[PDB]
Amino acid sequence: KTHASHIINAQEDYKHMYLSVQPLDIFCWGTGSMCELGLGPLAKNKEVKRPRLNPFLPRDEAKIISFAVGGMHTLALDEESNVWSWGCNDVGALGRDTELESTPAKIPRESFPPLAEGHKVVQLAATDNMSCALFSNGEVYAWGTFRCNEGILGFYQDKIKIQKTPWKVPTFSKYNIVQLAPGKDHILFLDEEGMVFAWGNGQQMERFRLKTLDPRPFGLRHVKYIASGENHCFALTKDNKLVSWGLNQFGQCGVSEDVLVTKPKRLALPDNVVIRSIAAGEHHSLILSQDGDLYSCGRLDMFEVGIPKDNLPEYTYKDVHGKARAVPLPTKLNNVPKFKSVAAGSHHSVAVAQNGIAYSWGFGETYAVGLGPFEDDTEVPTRIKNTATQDHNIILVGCGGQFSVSGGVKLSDEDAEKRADE
Amino acid sequence: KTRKESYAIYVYKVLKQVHPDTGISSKAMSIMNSFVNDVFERIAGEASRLAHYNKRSTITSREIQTAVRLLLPGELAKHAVSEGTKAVTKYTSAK
Amino acid sequence: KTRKESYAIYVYKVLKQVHPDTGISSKAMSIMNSFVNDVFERIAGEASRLAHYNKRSTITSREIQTAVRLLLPGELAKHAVSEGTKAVTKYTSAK
Amino acid sequence: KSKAELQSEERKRIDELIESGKEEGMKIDLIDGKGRGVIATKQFSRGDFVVEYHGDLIEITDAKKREALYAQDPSTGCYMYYFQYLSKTYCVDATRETNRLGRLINHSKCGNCQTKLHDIDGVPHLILIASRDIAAGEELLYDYGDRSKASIEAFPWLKH
Amino acid sequence: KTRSSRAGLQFPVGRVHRLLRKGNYAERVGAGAPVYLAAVLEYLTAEILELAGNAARDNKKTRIIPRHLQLAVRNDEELNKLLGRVTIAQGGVLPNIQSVLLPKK
Amino acid sequence: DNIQGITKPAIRRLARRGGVKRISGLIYEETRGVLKVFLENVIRDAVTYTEHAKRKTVTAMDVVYALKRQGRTLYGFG
Amino acid sequence: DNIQGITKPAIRRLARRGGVKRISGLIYEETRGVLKVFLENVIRDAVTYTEHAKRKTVTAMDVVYALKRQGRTLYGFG
Amino acid sequence: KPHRYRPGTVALREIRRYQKSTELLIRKLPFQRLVREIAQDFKTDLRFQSSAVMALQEASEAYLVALFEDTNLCAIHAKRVTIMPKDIQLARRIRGERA
DNA sequence: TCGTAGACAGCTCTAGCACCGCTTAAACGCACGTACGCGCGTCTCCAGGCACGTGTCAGATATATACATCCTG
DNA sequence: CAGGATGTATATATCTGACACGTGCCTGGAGACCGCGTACGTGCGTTTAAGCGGTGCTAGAGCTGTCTACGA
DNA sequence: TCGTAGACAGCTCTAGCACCGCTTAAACGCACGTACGCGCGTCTCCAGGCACGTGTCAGATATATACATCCTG
DNA sequence: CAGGATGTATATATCTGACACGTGCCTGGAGACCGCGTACGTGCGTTTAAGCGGTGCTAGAGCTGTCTACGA
Repeated sequence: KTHASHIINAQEDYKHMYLSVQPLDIFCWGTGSMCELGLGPLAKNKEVKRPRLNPFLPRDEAKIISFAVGGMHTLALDEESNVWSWGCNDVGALGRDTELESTPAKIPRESFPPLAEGHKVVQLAATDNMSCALFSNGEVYAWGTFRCNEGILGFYQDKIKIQKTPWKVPTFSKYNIVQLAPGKDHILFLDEEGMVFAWGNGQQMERFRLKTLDPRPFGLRHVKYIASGENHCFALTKDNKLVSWGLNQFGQCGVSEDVLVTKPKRLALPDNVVIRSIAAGEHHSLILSQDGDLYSCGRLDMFEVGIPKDNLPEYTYKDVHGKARAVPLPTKLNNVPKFKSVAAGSHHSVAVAQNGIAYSWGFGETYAVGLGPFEDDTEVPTRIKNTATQDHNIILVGCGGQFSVSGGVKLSDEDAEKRADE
Repeated sequence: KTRKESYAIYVYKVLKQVHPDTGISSKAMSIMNSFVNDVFERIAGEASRLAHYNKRSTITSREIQTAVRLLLPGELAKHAVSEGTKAVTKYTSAK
Repeated sequence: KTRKESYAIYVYKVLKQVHPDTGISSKAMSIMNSFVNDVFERIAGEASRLAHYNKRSTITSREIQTAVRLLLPGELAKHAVSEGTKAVTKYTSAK
Repeated sequence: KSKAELQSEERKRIDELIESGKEEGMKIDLIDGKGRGVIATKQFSRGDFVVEYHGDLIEITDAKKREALYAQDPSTGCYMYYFQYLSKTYCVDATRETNRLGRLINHSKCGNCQTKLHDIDGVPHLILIASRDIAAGEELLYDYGDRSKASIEAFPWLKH
Repeated sequence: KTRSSRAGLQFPVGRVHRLLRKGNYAERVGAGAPVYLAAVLEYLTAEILELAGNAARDNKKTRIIPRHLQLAVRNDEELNKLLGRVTIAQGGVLPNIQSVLLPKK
Repeated sequence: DNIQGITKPAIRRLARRGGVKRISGLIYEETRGVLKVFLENVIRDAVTYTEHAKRKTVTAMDVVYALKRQGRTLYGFG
Repeated sequence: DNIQGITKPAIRRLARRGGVKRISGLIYEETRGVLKVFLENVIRDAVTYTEHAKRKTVTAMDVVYALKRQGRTLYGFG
Repeated sequence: KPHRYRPGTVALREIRRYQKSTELLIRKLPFQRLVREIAQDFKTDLRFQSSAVMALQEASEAYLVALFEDTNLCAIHAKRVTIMPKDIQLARRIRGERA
């Protein structure tokens, strides 16, 4: 038992930031042009200035426990469990045969045979056109096919290109893989030992003529959280380290006082802190503390960072003789609520407060923010409280390209009668 | 102690980009210097002669690549021919 | 008309000493220039490199012969090695 | 599917047919003024593999030799098939009487089968593929190739 | 400013511009000549390395042996030529046995 | 046709030039593939050598110097 | 003895290194003559290369550079 | 009948085995003799680096590996499985070491 | 003429040579038999690069499993 | 037709040393200008010596400063 | 900074390309059969060197000997 | 066992053109600093096109003078 005294991250230890207790009724937002919002074949059902709740996916008829955000891929896994699929089935992103592509349907149980052998899905992973499911037994499922830097189709190096049919992935690292890390075509698992593995491209270690898609490691030491955005990676060693190695075009790793990453460096934590969670996008990165105060860095051109003009940091990028360019320094601001967890996209930051209160600080021109008809960008966060989910206590936040996957359940007296405060 | 200007460091550095962990041997980490040796050499003479059999007393890129193409094998050539192109365009686009 | 400095004359002259009548061909009287070509060449580089792998920035006889020995085949080498020796001693003994 | 994926699937089906030696949807019948002829018992689509021209493989005169002895005895029919398999005359002499059907296929310039070289890891294999949709009952035919003046003088059916 | 910084290839392309001059390849040698060469050299150094990197992982754990390195160069049909007049030390043969050598019954 | 160009009474000719006692059946066009091969290997580097000086008319010395580099330096023209 | 030095379980060893299925009787010391030959060809030019710089201790790089010139450039040391 | 392996299987593994190792397959001390031997006929009273020494083995060791390799075809291509004397020679001519 | 590489006496010290008993791997010898051969450019500023020192993880190591594989009654 | 004797693929504890990264340093790089028959394989016993290191001796490679004859 | 090689438009003229009927050497086709595959640094002075022109002897040429050599009744 | 049909070694007349030597010229070099069986050979008839030259058209190699951007 040499491998026993070695594992430093557990499945249970990552249960907080994925699955929940009560079967929550889901929701949607933004322009789902690729039938991604999950509102049928209707052209009228595509547009959405503000929030909603699912007709084909009720809270008690589907039992939606675990979700999965993404650009043209929005899937889910119940406690049963199930394999709900709402995405652009072009690169095999649905994971089935199906328009019915915009009709949320559970993928059959015969597809994955660990559900026919005592096991359940820990989390649902969704890249730009990728899919994979870290099963509890140890083996990892798969689906879809990643879009390359040049721009072409590949699944498992050269033995598979488009993986529409969902299949298990073979042995990669003996220690069972704990969590996942989506974003871009850049899937980045984490072993039981703490061996930051990596499949797809991860372009922003380096190579040519394929043969890299299918692997595998390496880098890092013993990372507990692997937290991937689109073209920005995030890692943290069990020895309380903070790293981020990716395409730092607009300081998306926060390891540069000046405005790509060679070998992981990132964070300078003063005094003490514990990062509860983190997530990012193409030019918009964020990690939150255990106390409550946030710590995000990104660009300041698309309004990805929520710090509207007046609240502009000293260590921030500019143009030659123009407007503010970027914010590569962390900070959670002062005028900001008790954020519990987080979710991110291209530049549409769907946050989540301690009272379940939504606050969309990003580019809401395609109504990803979800604050009615307004073409401008959300320069700071936006307290959302409409007819459907004003009272309803929010659970699992989400974001993709032009979307923001809402959800939860209707609240009781314990909400209004306790949080009547104003 | 005369300074042995070995590709050791440089040979090591380019390893990291391709592969981070690890990883070499002493015998091989010499073998690398003799892959850098034979190329730097073989390349320079299909560069040198090129200049003589095209009458120009200065080895430009004009030659270096022409050899490079003429010296590297089929698919590899176009690759490094591309990577030169790149390092050619970046060298020109500097401050 | 750029002047083609061909060994033709010189190639002809050395024929006379060895054999007076006659006697060559056009195709061959080129073949001779390409025996003078490959030697003058091959010789210069085991001369050139010699200097590099014995660190001296000037090709003396020191090298030229060392190559000459190292480059010519067995009995022939000692012969031309002798004929050099000769043309070495006569060059020094001039006015 | 791409052009490469369809060619690989077409090659894997042709390799399995050459390995098994299956000659299904084909039966021998006595054609009027041609000795033995091959006729279809089932409908063969355009591009479908019919049957391999099976026999004894060998070099250039390594088939044109039993020629100089098979001219010494006229009864044994001309069943040699020469071909250029990668710069070198590689053939398949089917003079010996066997149960294979490719050697009994008759000649026609506008028939319903074309002869092609099918390589399988270095070893050449003459295969007969349907040029058009072959109807059930109709005779399988292919262009023999020998349009020479000496051969056409002895048997005039080679022309048509 | 380092020229290798500028052009963006690792293996010092000032040592290429300076090896060239006093290497006696020719009289003159343009700035790019070292550069394009440097990048010729490194697109090799790299294309080479990783073949080992993938292979050395495969057989061994992390670090490349010599007989790993050449265990690569034999197998890449392109390099197989490049390093077809060479003799990489400690290599040994990428194994093969003739068809008329293995068992038969 | 081109490869048909290297015709039997010439392969043979070329082969009797090394005392070939008898050419076998297949052996003949094998020479065409080879002579192709050899042609191929060569003309390419040579044209490539014409390229590196921008000649649309390919030189003889280009053929030669390339015929050298390959490894069988021919003498005469050059 | 020297040529006796290259001994049977080593010729063989060296020969199994190319999949030699069976070494015949005569074949063995033929390797000694060859390995002599090869040794011979080499050490000579090499020593000759030590000579042209006056070293009484023969360099490794001398072996190498000579091991190059011959035609089988070895890599590693050099 | 004690335990035994039919003639061929053993040395076939010898291939498996010897084709696996990067282990210079002919004794060092022995070659240093042969090494120093051919020295004499070159230049009497000489020294050589132990480093250098190895290479000399290395190459001719390697040289031999492939020239025995190439030699395998020489009898493979002669209706033979077992490599005799001529076989070794034939290869020398196709290399042009002699002819 | 004249800048300077080469000759060369002088000197530090790496590294090649001879030593030499000993555990033992390996070369050697031999009997049995069956697969197999064989016949039928220049002055100046300075940081990139290398020699030096130092800590440890990749890998050599070894007892110890389990495993694929070859072969006669 | 098949189960048991060989020895190869595989697993994991454990010490060792070379890979790898830090540092003062100094010079090179930067900047402005089918069948008879015997030969060779397989396996075990006898025996030679390779490999091991421990180490003292010093040849001779390597570096330096000086004088001066070589060659552009 | 600055000496100058390289870019480049401009221009002489060698030499490569397409033409095209015709004597005929040669590629092609085929029948017979037997040997053989196959299985059993710089300024200056100047003459050495090259492009050009011109006469003829080495050699290609061809009718015509004599000769060595291969093969069946 | 041997003399006669093939075609190669050999001899000598005879025209042709490339080898070879003279000349004005100009730049580079010198000077001072065993047996079944079929594949391929041999030889003669049919037939394709290579080789021949006669020659007009002009692509494009080769050379020159000028302006200027390259690299030591």
